[PDB]
Amino acid sequence: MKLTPKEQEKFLLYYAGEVARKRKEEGLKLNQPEAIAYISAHIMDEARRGKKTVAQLMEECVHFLKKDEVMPGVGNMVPDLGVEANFPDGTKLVTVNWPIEPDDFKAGEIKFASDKDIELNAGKEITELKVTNKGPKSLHVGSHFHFFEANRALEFDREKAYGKRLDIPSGNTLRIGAGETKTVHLIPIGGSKKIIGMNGLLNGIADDLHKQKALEKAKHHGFIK
Amino acid sequence: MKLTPKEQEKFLLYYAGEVARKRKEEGLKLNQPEAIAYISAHIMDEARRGKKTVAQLMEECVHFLKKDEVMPGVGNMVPDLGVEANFPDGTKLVTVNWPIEPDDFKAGEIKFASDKDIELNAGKEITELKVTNKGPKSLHVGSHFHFFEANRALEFDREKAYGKRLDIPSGNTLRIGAGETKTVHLIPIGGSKKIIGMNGLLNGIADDLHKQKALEKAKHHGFIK
Amino acid sequence: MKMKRQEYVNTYGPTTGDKVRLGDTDLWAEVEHDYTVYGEELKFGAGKTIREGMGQSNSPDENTLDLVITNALIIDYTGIYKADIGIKNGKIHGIGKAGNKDMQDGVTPHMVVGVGTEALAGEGMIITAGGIDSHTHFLSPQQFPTALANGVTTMFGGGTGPVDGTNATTITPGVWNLHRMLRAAEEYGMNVGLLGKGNSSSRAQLVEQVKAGAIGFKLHEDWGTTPSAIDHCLSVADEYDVQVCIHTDTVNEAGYVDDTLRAMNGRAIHAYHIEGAGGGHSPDVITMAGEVNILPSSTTPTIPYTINTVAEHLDMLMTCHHLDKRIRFSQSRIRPGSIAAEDTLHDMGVIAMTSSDSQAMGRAGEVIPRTWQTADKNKKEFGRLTEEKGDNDNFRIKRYISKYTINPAITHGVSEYIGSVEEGKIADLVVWNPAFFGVKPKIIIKGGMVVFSEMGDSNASVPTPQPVYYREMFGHHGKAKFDTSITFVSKVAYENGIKEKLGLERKVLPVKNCRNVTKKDFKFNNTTAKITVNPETFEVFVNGKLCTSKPATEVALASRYTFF
Amino acid sequence: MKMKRQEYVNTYGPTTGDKVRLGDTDLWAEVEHDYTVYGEELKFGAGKTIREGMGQSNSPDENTLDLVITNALIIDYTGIYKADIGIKNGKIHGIGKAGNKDMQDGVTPHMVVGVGTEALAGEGMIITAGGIDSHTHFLSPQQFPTALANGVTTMFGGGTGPVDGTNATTITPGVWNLHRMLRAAEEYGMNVGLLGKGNSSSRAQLVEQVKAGAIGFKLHEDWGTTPSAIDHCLSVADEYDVQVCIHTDTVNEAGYVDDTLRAMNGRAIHAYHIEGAGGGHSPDVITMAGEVNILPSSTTPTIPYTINTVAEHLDMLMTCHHLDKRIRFSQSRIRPGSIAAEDTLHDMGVIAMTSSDSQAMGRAGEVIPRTWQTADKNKKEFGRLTEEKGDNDNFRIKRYISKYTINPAITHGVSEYIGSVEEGKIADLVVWNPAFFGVKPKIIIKGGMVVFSEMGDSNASVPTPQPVYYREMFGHHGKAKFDTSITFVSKVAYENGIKEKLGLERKVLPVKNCRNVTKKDFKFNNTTAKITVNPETFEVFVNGKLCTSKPATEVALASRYTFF
Ligand SMILES: [Fe+3]
Ligand SMILES: [Fe+3]
Ligand SMILES: [Fe+3]
Ligand SMILES: [Fe+3]
Repeated sequence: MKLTPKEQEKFLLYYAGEVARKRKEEGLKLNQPEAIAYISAHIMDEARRGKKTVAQLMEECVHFLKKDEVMPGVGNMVPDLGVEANFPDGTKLVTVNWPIEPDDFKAGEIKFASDKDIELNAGKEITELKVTNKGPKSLHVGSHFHFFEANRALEFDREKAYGKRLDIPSGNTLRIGAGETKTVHLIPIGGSKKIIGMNGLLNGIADDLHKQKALEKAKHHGFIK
Repeated sequence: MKLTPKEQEKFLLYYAGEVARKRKEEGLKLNQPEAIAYISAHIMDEARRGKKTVAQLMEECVHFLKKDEVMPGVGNMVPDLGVEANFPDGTKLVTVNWPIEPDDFKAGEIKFASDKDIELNAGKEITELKVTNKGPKSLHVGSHFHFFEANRALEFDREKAYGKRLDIPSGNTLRIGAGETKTVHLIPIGGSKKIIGMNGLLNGIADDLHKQKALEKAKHHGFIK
Repeated sequence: MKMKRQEYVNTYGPTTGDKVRLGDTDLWAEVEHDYTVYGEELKFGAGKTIREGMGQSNSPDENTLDLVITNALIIDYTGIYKADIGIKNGKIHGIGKAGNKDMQDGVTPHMVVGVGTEALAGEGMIITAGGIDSHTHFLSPQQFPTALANGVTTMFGGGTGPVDGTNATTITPGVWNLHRMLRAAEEYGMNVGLLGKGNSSSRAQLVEQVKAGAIGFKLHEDWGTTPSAIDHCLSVADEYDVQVCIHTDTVNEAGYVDDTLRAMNGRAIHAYHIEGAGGGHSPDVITMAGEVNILPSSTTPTIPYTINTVAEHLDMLMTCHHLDKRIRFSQSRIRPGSIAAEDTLHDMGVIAMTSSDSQAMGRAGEVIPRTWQTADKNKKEFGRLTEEKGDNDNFRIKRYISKYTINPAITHGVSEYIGSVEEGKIADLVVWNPAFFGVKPKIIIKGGMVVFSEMGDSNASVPTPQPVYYREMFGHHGKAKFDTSITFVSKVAYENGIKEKLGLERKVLPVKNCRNVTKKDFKFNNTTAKITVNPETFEVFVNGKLCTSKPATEVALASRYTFF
Repeated sequence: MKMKRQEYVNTYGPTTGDKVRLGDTDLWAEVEHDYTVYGEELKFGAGKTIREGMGQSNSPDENTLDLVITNALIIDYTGIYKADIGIKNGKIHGIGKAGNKDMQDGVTPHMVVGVGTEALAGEGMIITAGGIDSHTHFLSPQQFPTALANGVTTMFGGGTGPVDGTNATTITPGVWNLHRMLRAAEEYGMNVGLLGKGNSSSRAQLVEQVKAGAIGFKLHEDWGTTPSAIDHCLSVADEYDVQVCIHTDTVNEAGYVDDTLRAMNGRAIHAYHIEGAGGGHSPDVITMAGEVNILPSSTTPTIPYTINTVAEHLDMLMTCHHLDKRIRFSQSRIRPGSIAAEDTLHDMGVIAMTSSDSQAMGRAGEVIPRTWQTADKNKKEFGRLTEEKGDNDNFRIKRYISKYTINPAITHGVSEYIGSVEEGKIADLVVWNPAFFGVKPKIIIKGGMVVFSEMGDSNASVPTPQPVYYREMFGHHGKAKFDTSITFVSKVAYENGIKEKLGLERKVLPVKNCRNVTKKDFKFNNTTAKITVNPETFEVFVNGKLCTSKPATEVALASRYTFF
């Protein structure tokens, strides 16, 4: 047979699916592991039959188990499911979003203190700036990137972006499509404003003293036209 | 799924139960491991259905397999069976005494040399003693405990129990219920009679020389009233 | 900029005032404080915060973290709050706001995210200390993965394996057996500490054991827990700063409960299975829990009290102790009273610890679920505690978490190293998804490394595909296990080079401050009372008021999560 | 029982809400919190609290303190509160409530008063961290007793003795001189750290010095503070994690202040005598104080600004620099403007440190008095800070204490060891009687031992009879001085066994985290502004507003306390 350790795992998953199928036939509402195994075995079966595409299965398995076919809170507990199976074209990952239909019960439910918005970067002075991606390809700029050092494809008053970053949620990026014009909101960088790295236009504190040198480097490197 | 190593074990047990069920349906007499797995899978099924109590199942599974449903000697080989299963109130241990009905065949059968009783503690001088548990709670005293040092709740002529133990099988205990009166049979302790520990009334050889000192310690500590 | 509350919570997890349901229980944890600066939160990923010269510093720092657990919701006796956790040199380096002071505001000074920092996203996860199971019977090495898979990182107890003495008692007896087991311990990821045979009326035999590496002594009635044995054992434990654990004289042979308490003489002692189903003076062993010197714990099978607890026991006792089938009952009248009281006593903070009694009248991977099942049961019967301040169960949560984390650590003299999420302590932590809190952990960190976690298909294109099951990680292997695991010993053994002498490669640390720990020393479970048992009805009374609870028909963290 | 407020205060010192006048100044310290349990306070004496089995424990503990400072009023950047201070192994073991958990309520767990504990009554005393003088000229070993007698326990600087180079600059130049001085340091009780000659346009000569043990470099105009020298020095400092100190180009030979600032390139540098009388770019050196990378200190002769400050300087400059009597003035117009502004800038938190410039245009035993004289002067001139919360000067106090304690420690990379009254730090503490706060200390503790104190007649029946004068204590003598004193070195030197190689018996510790300290890193003195000087009027402007102060006619902590 030459069974690989991954094939040995899949037998357990498939058997768990078979036990879950038996319990559903008995008329029992399936729990979290039973529901996952029941859907996984279906995906594994369809892949062996090699008549359905990954795209077909991803669509077919949404709400494969209905809210009343499982115990309460099971659907919320499993917002997505992933199962690798061998198709005629090889092993492919089948990703299902909402495999089990959810209900009103939620284990690990977060209840908010208020519905009021969170004021991020509170008290920082906002700078409105018109930016144009004059380049042939779209680009994104992260929340903590030194805006002044952004791709030379971006056209804006760089002097006004010196020592500033985007007033957007931490970890988010702003997209500027090829040819697109946007009004960005910039706020001054936190802490000491010791900008080291990125495009190396500054590599030091973003103070008034370093500014002329930084603008000259930006012009020399093609950021300022 | 987040399968724990204990859940992985239960799948094997359950599959073994399913194979055993198949073989019984084929009309085969089940062997020792098949019989155990067949009963185990039943217990696991009923627990999932969560309609029966542990008490109900323990009763229901006695002679679950009949002598003619298993190979000879199988019942005697399995005098008791234990299986942990998840119930609506959590994992509980299901203990079955005589799960498989026994027959005339016995593997590992012990045939006695004679049916005559074994004379334990032969030739040791028996001392009859009236004891009363004047305490509010029942108590037991082991075969090799220095009787003289027993719970002060016990009322008896302690002098007569000095350097003696119960003439009962080794490892057995004698019960004296709250308020109960009994006639005990005491025999002198074996070996050197070097009594070290228990209530520390003696801590040395139980000779005539140590006796007065021991009786004074017993009185002082409240054993002798 | 203004961020919608739902969007904030999805991105960074809950903030100050938000309430989190623990698993499928009715227990709500409220975020007491958030140590972040809104807009400066750390997020890992492409185009995210933790990047060169941005959230990740380019300035070298002596406090560059080895690992950062971003946006964690800490649940500990110290508090239920939101913070970034920083690990360095396998210890909790800092708790607060991590990042780059060069580009960010309000960064905790010793929480530098740099080139050498690894990222772990804790946003929306609950981080707790690794559990300590003070009642381990070293019967099977297979208990260890089961324990880790249930959030337990430290195991105190004793044994030799599947022999009658271990089947019954938490004892590794004598020099040779202690040496053998301490050497066997090298194999595992679990932190260990071994107990010797405390049942002796001679000094020499007890001393030999402490010098052989024992962290303490177990006094078990199977070896005779007599008043002479109790006094001798405690006398040696007092001399050598080690703990004493006790399973009392069930059959009242040498005396009643008061006679045992008298023998102890106000000395520190750990009373295993205080309720008495697993053993001890019948029917009044529970009465010991009221005493200040008594450090009491509960074993898993009796907590929570269910409709099947009594039935299961009246047979589970017969398999463990190997009793005649002629024996039917006494336990049928005695047991309901104590088992019911036990749950209430836990809620009252009278019983300070929860443990397992593993394969010896108790379950290895059940300490954590069963603690929360009891907390939930009590919340459902007796409502939200009067002690609470707000629309939350924070005080009750802190009371229950202490039972398997900090309180066992205090009892065994390891509170300085492990037991809680505090700066300076060893990084033995568990990451939980709130929907699975108390039942199924995500990641187990030991000594700043991941040692065990839930993992999907090994061939798979991502770590999520089925079958997802618990597997050993790098921290549990090679020579890295010697760096992440601790073998606790007595000070005498430690100071006399037991590590070198036995050629132990694991971290060897001494147990210290065992003798002067009373009920007052515990966290959230310092309650002392006059506990009395009616010898006719078997009812438990706390200061003359009946102490009882109703049996559960169903429990949380069970049926929804498990296949079998 | 009810105790009269006056009686409580006499017995235990002030409690929560009480205000203490600092010396004869108009500064009031308010007790923010009291860590005691009323009725459980520790008192030493016949029939008092600290006695066998009472306040002093009979139960052994791993945390038995070596010294207990009972009922201390801590004044530190960390807060102004009332607590017991526990010393163990020459470190601050704990701060809170000390005593015996066996007999007392609310005892801090790691603050055990036991058989091995010594008692020091701090009731009614102010306890502060030992001061750090970061501008020492190692000109005379006689500076050390003068410094200790004024609450200074650590000295950073340089010198070779009374040669012209040391008379001018805080420089111990080259390998041989550094080795010689580090070995000379063994004699003293004072913690030391030496600075090498930074004035080099060649790498090799700078590196040699760091490897020889230097904690940093001093750039001084007398050896040429050119932009080339500024760049080369900082480049090596950045590589070796050491601090740089600067006395700028007074005569603007190679460039103006902006040219020097440009040469620095936003790199961390300690700008000595920022006002400019002691030296630096005339008349705009003070303009540097506004910059984030500039860590600014002030030297004693200009603080506080008095009616005799300018007159004293227009001659003190001629004796130090050895100038012709033909030179009369420029300093008469330039100096009032900057000296006046300097005081205001201190109050604003713009100048972060105070230092001496010891026997090189500044006084050795004046750092502490002069800091409080300035605090007092500004409180009298600009009123109680708007930053204050209540009828106290706590914020201003915290701002001023940070100038000679924590902020110099942060600047020189020793903040992890010394600088503040915090758990885990070395026990370098000063005990003050409130009537003498800031002018005359009572006891100087270094490494948990008393090293220097005010002491009466050696023959006398008690330690109080006259003449009471400052004397060296046991901690300053024999081999105990090697246990209580630290010689700070670079990491490179430390890691390469400088201690062993030079046969130093003293505690040798490396300076670390010097390069990434900006203004943001300081405590209570993080203020940045646009500082400008009119080149015609010499007036100082803070963000376009005039920055000035009036000269004092009399100062606090002076005339009432000193004979001469
Ligand atoms: Fe037990
Ligand atoms: Fe046990
Ligand atoms: Fe100077
Ligand atoms: Fe100087």
